[PDB]
Amino acid sequence: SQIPRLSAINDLHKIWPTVEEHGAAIIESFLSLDIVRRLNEEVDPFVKIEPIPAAKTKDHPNHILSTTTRLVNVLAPISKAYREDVLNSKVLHRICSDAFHVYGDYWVLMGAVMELAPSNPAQPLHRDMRFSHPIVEYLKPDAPATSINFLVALSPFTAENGATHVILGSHKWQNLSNVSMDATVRALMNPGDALLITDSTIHCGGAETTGTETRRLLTITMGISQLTPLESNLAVPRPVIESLTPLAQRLLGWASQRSAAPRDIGLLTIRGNSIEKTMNLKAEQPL
Amino acid sequence: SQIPRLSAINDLHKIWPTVEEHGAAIIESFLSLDIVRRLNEEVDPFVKIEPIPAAKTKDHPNHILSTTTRLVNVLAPISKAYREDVLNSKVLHRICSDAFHVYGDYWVLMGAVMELAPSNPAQPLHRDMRFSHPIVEYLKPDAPATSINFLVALSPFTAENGATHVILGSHKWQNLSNVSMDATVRALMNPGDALLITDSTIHCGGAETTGTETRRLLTITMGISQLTPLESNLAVPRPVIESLTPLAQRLLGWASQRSAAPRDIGLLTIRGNSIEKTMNLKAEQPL
Ligand SMILES: COc1ccc(/C=C2/C(=O)Nc3ccccc3C(=O)N2C)cc1
Ligand SMILES: COc1ccc(/C=C2/C(=O)Nc3ccccc3C(=O)N2C)cc1
Ligand SMILES: [Br-]
Ligand SMILES: [Br-]
Ligand SMILES: [Br-]
Ligand SMILES: [Br-]
Ligand code: NI
Ligand code: NI
Repeated sequence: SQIPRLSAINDLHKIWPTVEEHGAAIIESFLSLDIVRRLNEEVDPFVKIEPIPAAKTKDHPNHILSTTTRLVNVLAPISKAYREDVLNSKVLHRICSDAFHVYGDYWVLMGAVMELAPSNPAQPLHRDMRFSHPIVEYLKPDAPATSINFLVALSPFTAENGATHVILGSHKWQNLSNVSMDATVRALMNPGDALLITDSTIHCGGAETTGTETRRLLTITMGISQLTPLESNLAVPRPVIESLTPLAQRLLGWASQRSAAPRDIGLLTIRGNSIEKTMNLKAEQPL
Repeated sequence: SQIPRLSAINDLHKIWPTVEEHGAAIIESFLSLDIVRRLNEEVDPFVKIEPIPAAKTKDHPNHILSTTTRLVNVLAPISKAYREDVLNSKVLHRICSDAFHVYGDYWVLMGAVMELAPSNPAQPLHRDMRFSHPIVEYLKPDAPATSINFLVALSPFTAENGATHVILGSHKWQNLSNVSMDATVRALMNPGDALLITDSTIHCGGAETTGTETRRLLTITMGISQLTPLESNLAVPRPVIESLTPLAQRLLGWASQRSAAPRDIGLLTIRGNSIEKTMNLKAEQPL
């Protein structure tokens, strides 16, 4: 049985309940082709200048990604398309509030463009967050997902060019003795489609087998405001931050956050006041 | 059997193992009387101007604390004693690395001075973090503590003036049917002494019964860098931040963080580089 495919528009209310049951769902046209084009254009140069993931110049090397793989994060100051269109996506926010209502507010743990070179091997079958958030492994088996991953196609995803593998129902697995590529199904997607998985879904990047095709994806890990993001926006110029919506500002950690606790005392507060109130942080000021 | 009392100096290695077994330990002379005096002096005015915890002017009201209670957090820009002496405490850092080695880096979830007025009632018996981090309630019963609380006496703690109550062994309790003030013992302390509890230790602020005494404490919640702090240092002037040690800077979230994962990819990074490297953040520049 294949990965369930849903309309971003007409099947909006069905998307999270589908992921909660099956551990994966394809969101058809998650981003318009216009947004994909503008996103591809803005990140293109930064992909090319990006050193190898485990560069000796880096003080936080990624020793896991293929040496041919390029990951570009902190996209806000690079991409008008990302910081305006993607951060304000009505579909992403309905899904996130559906997923995270039991915990409270959510924000971006990481928004990264990844480019995978021709002949990039398949990743080992894995769950995300194990190289950054050891805490996640100490949660009760039945604990609701504290993070989810929108794997957005920025180029075609085919079995040939290394489309994502998922094991359906694997997000509910405690015994991992049946973990095999034999058990996987593929995420076949056009640019703008998104594969949505949880932090518990067993999955892997597919093997690039054409030897010619470059695969690119926008990976948006959304998580509860109680978990620390992989990436920082602390160094993003204040002018760029003050050009965003209040919603987009909160997702980048440039606002206080709230838990779902009946009498919440809040996160990232300043003597009972919010970041945005204290600093007199403006919003929607065109640069 | 009473709360175990240990020397900050000669019993350093014994402190965390004592808390892990009993759920509480008194650290005698955790801060020198000089540091307490300088801390009391610097915060004094900010305590007096602090509105009631649930002020209608506040966008993050605390509806839990007594209306007579005053809490002052984000202490770094207020107190030279706090940002230099307390944030660099050799005893606090040995205890925190002992406690949190399984998770990775740790930082300040909140450093607050609390002043409790004459005739302040005893708090209900509780565990901390339940009004800010719902996630903590979904951790496995045996999961190591993700946060700990140094309750430092800034004035004398007596049974008369509302010294802290703790139930010893209560940090290992799953069944809460025996939770009663009958089961508690008191934290009798001179200024500079600290009661160290975990996020699981059942405890409460004592009742002020003299009708004359004002009790004050410095509460330092230390937690793994994977959990979001209650308070923000985002609005702290860069000159003040650049006057701290690199260690103190990390504790305030003005640096990238690392997990204990063998091939850690890190937290609050910028395209494989740290906050401090990217921003060229200086340290120990006297204002
Ligand atoms: C070649 O095999 C791999 C490579 C990566 C992972 C998984 C991760 C991870 O857990 N988190 C993220 C989340 C978003 C984007 C990237 C990553 C990432 O870098 N790693 C290391 C697994 C297997
Ligand atoms: C009158 O009864 C109470 C009042 C407070 C708590 C507990 C908390 C809490 O969970 N976290 C902290 C941590 C440090 C300092 C203060 C607080 C705080 O404000 N609350 C609400 C319990 C019982
Ligand atoms: Br890879
Ligand atoms: Br992938
Ligand atoms: Br109180
Ligand atoms: Br107390
Ligand atoms: Ni993955
Ligand atoms: Ni408490």
